[PDB]
Amino acid sequence: ALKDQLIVNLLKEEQVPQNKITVVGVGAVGMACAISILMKDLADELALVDVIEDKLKGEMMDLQHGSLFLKTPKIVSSKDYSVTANSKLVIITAGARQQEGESRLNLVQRNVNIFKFIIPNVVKYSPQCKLLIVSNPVDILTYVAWKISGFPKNRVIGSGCNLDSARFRYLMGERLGVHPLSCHGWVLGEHGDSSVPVWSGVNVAGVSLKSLNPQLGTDADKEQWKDVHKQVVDSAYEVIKLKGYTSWAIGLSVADLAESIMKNLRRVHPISTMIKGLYGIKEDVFLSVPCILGQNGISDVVKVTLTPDEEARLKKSADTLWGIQKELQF
Amino acid sequence: ALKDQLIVNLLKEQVPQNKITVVGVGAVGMACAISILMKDLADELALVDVIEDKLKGEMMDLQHGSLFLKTPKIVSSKDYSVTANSKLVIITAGARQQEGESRLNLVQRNVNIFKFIIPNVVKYSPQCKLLIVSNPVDILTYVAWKISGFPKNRVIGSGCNLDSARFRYLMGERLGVHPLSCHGWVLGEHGDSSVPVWSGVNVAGVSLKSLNPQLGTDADKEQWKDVHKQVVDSAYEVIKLKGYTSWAIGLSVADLAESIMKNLRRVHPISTMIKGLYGIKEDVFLSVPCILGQNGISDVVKVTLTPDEEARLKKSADTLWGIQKELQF
Amino acid sequence: ALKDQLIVNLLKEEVPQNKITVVGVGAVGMACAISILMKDLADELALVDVIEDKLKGEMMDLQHGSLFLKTPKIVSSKDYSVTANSKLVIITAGARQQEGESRLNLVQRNVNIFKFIIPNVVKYSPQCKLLIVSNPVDILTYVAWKISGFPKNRVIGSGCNLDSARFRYLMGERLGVHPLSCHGWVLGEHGDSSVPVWSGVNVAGVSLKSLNPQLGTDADKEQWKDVHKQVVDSAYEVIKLKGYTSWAIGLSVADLAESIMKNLRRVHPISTMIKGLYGIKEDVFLSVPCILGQNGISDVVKVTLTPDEEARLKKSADTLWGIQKELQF
Amino acid sequence: ALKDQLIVNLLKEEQVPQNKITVVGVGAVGMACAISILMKDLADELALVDVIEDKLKGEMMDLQHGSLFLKTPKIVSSKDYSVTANSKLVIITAGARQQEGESRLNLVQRNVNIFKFIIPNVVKYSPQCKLLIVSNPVDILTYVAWKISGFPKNRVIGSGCNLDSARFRYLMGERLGVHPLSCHGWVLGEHGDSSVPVWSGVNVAGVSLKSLNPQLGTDADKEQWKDVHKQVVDSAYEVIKLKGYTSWAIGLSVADLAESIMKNLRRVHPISTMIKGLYGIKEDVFLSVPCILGQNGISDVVKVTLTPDEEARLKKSADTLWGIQKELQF
Ligand SMILES: Cc1nc2ccc(NC(=O)CCNC(=O)CCCc3ccc(CC(C(=O)O)C(=O)O)cc3)cc2s1
Ligand SMILES: Cc1nc2ccc(NC(=O)CCNC(=O)CCCc3ccc(CC(C(=O)O)C(=O)O)cc3)cc2s1
Ligand SMILES: Cc1nc2ccc(NC(=O)CCNC(=O)CCCc3ccc(CC(C(=O)O)C(=O)O)cc3)cc2s1
Ligand SMILES: Cc1nc2ccc(NC(=O)CCNC(=O)CCCc3ccc(CC(C(=O)O)C(=O)O)cc3)cc2s1
Repeated sequence: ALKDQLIVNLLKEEQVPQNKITVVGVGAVGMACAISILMKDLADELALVDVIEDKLKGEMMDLQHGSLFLKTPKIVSSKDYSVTANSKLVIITAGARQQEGESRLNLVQRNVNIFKFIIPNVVKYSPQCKLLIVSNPVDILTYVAWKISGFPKNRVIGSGCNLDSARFRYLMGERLGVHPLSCHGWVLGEHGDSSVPVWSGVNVAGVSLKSLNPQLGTDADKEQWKDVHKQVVDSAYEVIKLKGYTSWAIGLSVADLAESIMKNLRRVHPISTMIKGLYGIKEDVFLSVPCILGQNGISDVVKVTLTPDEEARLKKSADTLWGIQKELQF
Repeated sequence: ALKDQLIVNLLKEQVPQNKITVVGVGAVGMACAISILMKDLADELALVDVIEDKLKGEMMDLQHGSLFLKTPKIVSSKDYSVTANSKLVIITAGARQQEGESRLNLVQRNVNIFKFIIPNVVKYSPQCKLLIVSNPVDILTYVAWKISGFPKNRVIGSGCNLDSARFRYLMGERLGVHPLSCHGWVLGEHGDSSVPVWSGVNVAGVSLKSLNPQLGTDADKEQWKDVHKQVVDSAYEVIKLKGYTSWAIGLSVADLAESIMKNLRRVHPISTMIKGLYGIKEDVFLSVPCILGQNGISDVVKVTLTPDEEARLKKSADTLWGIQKELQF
Repeated sequence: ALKDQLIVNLLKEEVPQNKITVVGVGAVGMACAISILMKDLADELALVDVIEDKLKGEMMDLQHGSLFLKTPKIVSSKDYSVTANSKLVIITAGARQQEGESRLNLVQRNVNIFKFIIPNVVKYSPQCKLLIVSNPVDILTYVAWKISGFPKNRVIGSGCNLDSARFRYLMGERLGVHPLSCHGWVLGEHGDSSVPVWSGVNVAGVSLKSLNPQLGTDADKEQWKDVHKQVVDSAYEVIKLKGYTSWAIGLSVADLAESIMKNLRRVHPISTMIKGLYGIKEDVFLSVPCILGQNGISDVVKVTLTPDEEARLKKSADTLWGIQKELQF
Repeated sequence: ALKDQLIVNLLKEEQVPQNKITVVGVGAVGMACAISILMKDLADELALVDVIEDKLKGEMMDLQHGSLFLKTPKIVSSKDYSVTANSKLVIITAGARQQEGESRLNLVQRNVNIFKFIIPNVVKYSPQCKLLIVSNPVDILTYVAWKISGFPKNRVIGSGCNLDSARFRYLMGERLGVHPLSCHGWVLGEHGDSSVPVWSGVNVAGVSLKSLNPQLGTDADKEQWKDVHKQVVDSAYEVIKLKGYTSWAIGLSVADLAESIMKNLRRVHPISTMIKGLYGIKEDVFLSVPCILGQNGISDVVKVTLTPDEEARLKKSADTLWGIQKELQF
């Protein structure tokens, strides 16, 4: 055999991966997550799962052909969740997505039914993984993943407002002529229409914009900064309208969260977690607050001091989600 | 204004220094784009297409990921003025082959498109290299060269960089070695007439043909020729499963973009003019190993081919030359 | 020749596009060099020093790692012709402080050395950005500005970029949060008179001073003032233990190089002329938050300092102008 | 406390790192290894060990102060090996180094005695690690570390000729005007004076340079390519003469090996391993041959086809190392 003439084998060695990530769903979002994760060298094995077998195999092969240009030496796929065994991180991107001009909340029942199949299968093969929920409505679906999985809450994370905040900082940076990395500001609450821009924390170099413009973000704002948050809220709708769907920004947002988890960075991200206790919330509502994210998922939450107006808006985001969540059966 | 309360401007207009343009925002163009962005190759990225909503949507979606990137300006337009001062312009526009359709069947459609795109590209970017991805890529690199009037060093086809990456992937799987450490060259047409250079296939400098002189022949007990067949068939297998290909070509193009933008002078199997070599007397473009840097292809490696390998490469050349005789400018 | 048997040359090429020069191959210069190489910032790296053996050895040692890098030309000489066409020239030459010695004590030794260095740099790269790292950095940025004849945007001092990084590290350790998510600014002189801006210290936009009004004062139960004291004493503590500092300043300088080379327009606390701010009427350079990109410092952020914070800064200011006004060169 | 006003803890912090690397020795080589590893984002924790307390703490602090610019969230150090617990990779750079005009082989008794202390303490706290030997003479010290550790031979790796080959490829590329990445050539055998340039394997794009110039590497060679190997052999001595020591190139070479190990790449490197049973060698000689390197260390060896002269030179390298190795007591 040519291989045995060339190479003396010293070790048989089932190569059990140490930094494996699974992406469930090979729609545009799943594949954007996949490419971003591959190009950030976060995983030693990447597994893809879907129910459409030709599509799944083709995406896998397409990725495999780029292996020379990557540093992820095993890429695998199957409809069978055994392919997902030993994942540190499992990212769920499966489900229906909103039409142009349709709320994410309109997807809830269809994606809950899907999660009733997906989540136990994931947990069966990787009982100690962190789950990262991307599917919409992400705050509710993170609650549902949590209830279905039986995992402790630190290990069930929603991608939440990591992207809304990235969008906010992009638009802020465009207005100011400063890189988004140096423009700070937080969008919290629902990943959707009722998200809350925290005007009180918006700053560059520690200089609060609200101290320079007391009306910042209100109707009375002469520069109408509220329209920056409106743009954040409308972003998905606009991109859907233009291109049909969104993919690249969310892929990058998800890869950013995967990086904090896989590298134990303990950076702070606005992501969906259980907020029972804070700002007077008594039910098991999940929504985005700033969380410390690392190898054990969400270990700590930053307590933002919200103005009465910001707290009011966040109470209302919380109310909207509990309004849908409450009726659920699964 | 708030901006002026916060920031004192101290300085008056700069050219981007490391700009890349991608023409075409299909799956291939956008895969090139995301790969280039994630490799930090450019200080400005421009996208061009003819479908305006789709173009704006793609631009916006990349823009929204700016926090996670180091490319501070992403722009798009149907108008080529947006591409001004590019160092590299990557062309991914055109028709794509159906299942069972040869890339060579795309030539008249993509030539007509190139007659528009190429003069508009070169107009605004005096320092650019032209990297052609659209198919048939060897023929279209010749077409881009003829229309642009650029010198040959500046007009590069993505060629067999991807075919060779595929070959090395498949070889790696057979041998249990990373593709980076598995060496082997697929030359000629990026298509059905490509040529696997068995004489050069090696790990750690050890020629696999020296261990098995039957390597890659019908007598080969391990049928290594099927690795090359899988290379030839790979686009059509992926097309059949997924409907198109994107990720691997995107990564292959970003690999070439890296060598050009960083002046690396790595060797790649990419489409260039081969008149003068292997008894080829006409202006045929096809893949040979080329040294690629900031001025494009500055040098060509003269691969010593066996008589059979050389005849296969000349057959690829003849096929491509035949199609070139169909071209009308 | 073997080269010509293997390779056919297409053209005789021109000048690098992303060249960086490091002046000084002491521990700081080489830490800047390796960090720059590992961040893929330059297509050419040039080293200059006056100790020829040491210079050649450092260059060779870097060259020997080229396989693992993507910087295709690494060069060195005592002669500044080697620095031609640099985009960025980083000056790390000069005396460094012994244990217990003040940075201000270095001033006449390093001013003398800059009288030789700066005109030679400007002769070969008249369009470069100058990044001054030698100490006292605020005064030596002034000196390089005056000698070079460059506009102020192109003469930048590393300033408090490192001090702020140290602050964010110490803050991170106290809070159990990555420094990337812990925000706070140390401004003014890169030395004992630096100013911690307590009003701006925050995580996720939540002001630490709002939670603890006495933050940074003597009444502070947790003595956060000690964090700024540790920042001030950092270089001295490290010098006492190891004899010098290198890694952190090297990384800090590479971070600034990254913003400049990739035109990122991030905000950094670096030395620039602050005449017109905080009741400063003279040509003083010290650290404020600056937007840094391909033309150097284009913009300054106006930090709203408390009366005590501003007093501390106008004191940092006065300390530096005392010396600066009387320099002869 | 302020931390508790700011942050609500949700999870009891049982932190155990997943991708920890330890560097023993904070000399120039050790610290070059460290900064290179930090800048390649290979580890979630970096531990340093030495016996000089102040120098150790200074180096650790200096790295820590750059944390903002890195993605390695915990950097620690101690004279005590408890600090190294749970390492996946431990890199040994400790020991005497050669003076100008002294052979690496002359360091053997000093560094064997040091290894008798270091190696048992490393394996005490990191039972899962790969051991990467950098100290000299590296080939013999890999053998020694193997015998002392009780590890299987796949997990005890010498940095070997990974550097000599990188030097060879740099000089080659300089001559041809090609990036070293595309200039292929192998230097095998001792990391030292008896190393063997494999001229028969030297190629660009699969084109043998020896087929073009049959005299390649011999004295009759008009272009004197043998001088390239001579420069490889003399590299350390030349740089030591000029600069006092070497650091950057070995640091990058070690980080290259660490990347293949930590990311399970299965790339081929010329590194120190047992060669008993190849080329007629009958004793437990360790030297560099091309090896496949991954998460379990060296799993496979490539059998290079050498010319009779190349093979004789390799056999001679083995004989030289055995001549020193057979006298060792530990
Ligand atoms: C039993 C079963 N098992 C499986 C297994 C796999 C699959 N496979 C799929 O379902 C793949 C197709 N589905 C998608 O890709 C949905 C993507 C959702 C999405 C879209 C956009 C954004 C970001 C966006 C916004 O928030 O709207 C913004 O803000 O930009 C976030 C999330 C189906 C089943 S059924
Ligand atoms: C006047 C005008 N100006 C414009 C400007 C823009 C556009 N825009 C588009 O045309 C966008 C849509 N077109 C595509 O995306 C074509 C991609 C071609 C492709 C596909 C696959 C592979 C690799 C593959 C293989 O070789 O088959 C393998 O080997 O995997 C290579 C190349 C149209 C016009 S019209
Ligand atoms: C006519 C002539 N031309 C030349 C050309 C070259 C040279 N070459 C050298 O002088 C090389 C040796 N010199 C050094 O390396 C000086 C390092 C300065 C330093 C040290 C520490 C920190 C950071 C530190 C802090 O800021 O204090 C902290 O905060 O950690 C910053 C800066 C001499 C001459 S003479
Ligand atoms: C009981 C004890 N425990 C400890 C623990 C720590 C320490 N600490 C130190 O010993 C620190 C100082 N020692 C060094 O740093 C030695 C570096 C060796 C080196 C130098 C150069 C090259 C590459 C080079 C070439 O091969 O020569 C080329 O080819 O370029 C390779 C290897 C002492 C003790 S004692």
